Amino acid sequence: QSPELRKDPVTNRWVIFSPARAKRPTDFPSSCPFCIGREQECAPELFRVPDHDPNWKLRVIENLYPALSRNLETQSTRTIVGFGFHDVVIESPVHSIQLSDIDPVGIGDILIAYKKRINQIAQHDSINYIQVFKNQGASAGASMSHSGSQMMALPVVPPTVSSRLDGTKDYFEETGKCCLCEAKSKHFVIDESSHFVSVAPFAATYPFEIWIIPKDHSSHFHHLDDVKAVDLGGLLKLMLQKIAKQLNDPPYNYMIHTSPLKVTESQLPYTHWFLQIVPQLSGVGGFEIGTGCYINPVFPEDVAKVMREVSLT
Amino acid sequence: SPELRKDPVTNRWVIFSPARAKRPTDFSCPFCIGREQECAPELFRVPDHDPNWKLRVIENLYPALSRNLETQSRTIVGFGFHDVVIESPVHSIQLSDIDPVGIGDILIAYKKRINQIAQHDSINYIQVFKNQGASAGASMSHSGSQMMALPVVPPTVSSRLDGTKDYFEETGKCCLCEAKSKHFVIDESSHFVSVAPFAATYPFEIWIIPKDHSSHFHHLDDVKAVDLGGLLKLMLQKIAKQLNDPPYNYMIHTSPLKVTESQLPYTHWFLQIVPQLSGVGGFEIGTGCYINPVFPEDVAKVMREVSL
Ligand SMILES: Nc1ncnc2c1ncn2[C@@H]1O[C@H](COP(=O)(O)OP(=O)(O)O[C@H]2O[C@H](CO)[C@@H](O)[C@H](O)[C@H]2O)[C@@H](O)[C@H]1O
Ligand SMILES: Nc1ncnc2c1ncn2[C@@H]1O[C@H](COP(=O)(O)OP(=O)(O)O[C@H]2O[C@H](CO)[C@@H](O)[C@H](O)[C@H]2O)[C@@H](O)[C@H]1O
Ligand SMILES: [Cl-]
Ligand SMILES: [Cl-]
Ligand SMILES: [Zn+2]
Ligand SMILES: [Zn+2]
Ligand SMILES: [Zn+2]
Ligand SMILES: [Zn+2]
Repeated sequence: QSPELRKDPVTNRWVIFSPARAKRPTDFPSSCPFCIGREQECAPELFRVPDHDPNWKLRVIENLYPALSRNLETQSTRTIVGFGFHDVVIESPVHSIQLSDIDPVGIGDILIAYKKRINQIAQHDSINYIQVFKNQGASAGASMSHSGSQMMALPVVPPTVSSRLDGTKDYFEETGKCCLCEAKSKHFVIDESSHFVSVAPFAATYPFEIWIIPKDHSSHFHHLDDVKAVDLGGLLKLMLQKIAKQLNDPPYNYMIHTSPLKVTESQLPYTHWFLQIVPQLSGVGGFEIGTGCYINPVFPEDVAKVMREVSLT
Repeated sequence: SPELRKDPVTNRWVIFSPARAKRPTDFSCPFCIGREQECAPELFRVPDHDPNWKLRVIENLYPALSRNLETQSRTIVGFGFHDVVIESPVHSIQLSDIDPVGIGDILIAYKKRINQIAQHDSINYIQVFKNQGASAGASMSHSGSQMMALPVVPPTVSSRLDGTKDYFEETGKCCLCEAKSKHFVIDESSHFVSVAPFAATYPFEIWIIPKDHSSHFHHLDDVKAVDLGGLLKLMLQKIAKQLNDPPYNYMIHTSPLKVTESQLPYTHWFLQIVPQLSGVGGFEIGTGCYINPVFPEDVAKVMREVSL
């Protein structure tokens, strides 16, 4: 098909769609420290679920090799000290269980644990943005094969958030509308649950990228409630299981995109959180490193069609 | 001990964190001489119209953007030029093995192609880049680089214009004119200086920066082409020795084709070299903020001491 450039407020950048790219030739542990019974081999615990239960289903712990130091906080008040929080979420007691294998309720409990930790961190005025994310598979950057995700509290609003705030503001000012409240008309619907919808994003950065989006206008992920957590957990699991089947269990990353902690009232109407899932299908080269512009070999129209047709029976 | 650093050129914070490097882990061809019929249409060669060619610039067979959608121009048509620069008649030679003169010819080719392209009002920015090695993204094992001409100025060019502008407004200075006092000098030639950038995105990243204030790469002349050739050869060879011949990417950062007069005083082209040492995860995809396990102070001391 013919190449196209697409833009979206959320990314606030163009992406190249070009399927002819896919047609080019080319010349080229049963336990771990995260496993139950081995807690003393981990950096300190923040909490577990159930609370203080020796028979835990998840734990939220400090990252033992953290990118940022929680002990540089008061100094945090072209260079700034490397203060922040880096935590790990152990999603299973069993090494061989993956996130998508967990049932909706349990996935919901992991989501509520994200929520609890965000709320702890947000008591610090030094923190401006909290990034939750998950790596599964070596080529998606994973170093622990055990099923886990991570949280990184930042003293600064990072560039995707600045970009999204600018793009979503411009769209609100031109149309009066939150672009994500209009996800069903602006993007390609795959599946829908009671409170969330998953779409293939119109101006998708990566092939088979998927966004899961609250249908209600909701600025902060941390505003998630128990009922919405189980509903999101089922939709997240479905999207992961449909990805696993259709694309032959590739590695993936997922990333919650949420509100800055100090979001202003005037930002609220066009600030709407979402969950981004990127199956790891290939790397980038010099074009992308040079420009910050990506090349996508699959149109989201085709992703949605295919992903709608996926049968998990 | 971890730290955040910013630079007007990236216009973004990067996180330096050396502890991160301690964590454990559980884990012939169609471009060769005479096979030109197996290639997309030639744009030119060097020497010009010589059957005994040294380099060729040709159309990309599987283009990201179509050179045939020009009149047609949340959506725009996928118009642009996607060109391949074949760097050798021979398959086993890699760019860094070429002599400074021959590397300069490649750099002069880039400039000639740039200037062909700048005759198109439809075009706003041209990205010259190279991939060497499968993990840096290569599909053709033959030595080659690429040119992507875009109808719009892309995110890093916008960030750079913004960040270099703010710095110029704050200081009256062009920040890359201050390279020797802002970054960590590794090597220097008659007209270029190579550095480990202060707020480098990637471990072992190196910039090659004209010492004269020069907004466009394509203003390169024959003398500077050879001078740059040798400094680029030198950095590529130092990387291969120090770092056990890793894959790499390099990227020319240059000015938009329609750069305004008032943007000139703070607009300064440079060549970025990124040895391919690590991948990203969800933090970088989520935020667009990177994590760099090696301070540029440390890269520069190591690279100064490499002997070939
Ligand atoms: N005993 C222990 N107790 C507590 N924590 C322990 C531990 N042993 C190991 N850890 C931590 O566990 C984490 C596991 O994380 P992942 O496997 O998701 O990817 P990682 O963060 O290594 O790297 C990927 O994700 C990061 C974040 O995006 C990228 O920067 C990087 O390039 C990519 O490879 C590591 O951060 C590690 O420090
Ligand atoms: N017979 C022929 N005639 C003309 N051209 C031919 C040809 N046969 C192959 N080609 C082209 O030659 C190029 C070889 O380029 P590279 O090895 O630098 O990486 P490639 O562009 O494949 O992908 C890497 O670079 C891009 C851009 O940075 C990333 O998007 C991508 O993920 C990464 O793998 C390809 O672009 C291909 O289209
Ligand atoms: Cl939140
Ligand atoms: Cl140029
Ligand atoms: Zn384990
Ligand atoms: Zn909304
Ligand atoms: Zn060859
Ligand atoms: Zn300058």
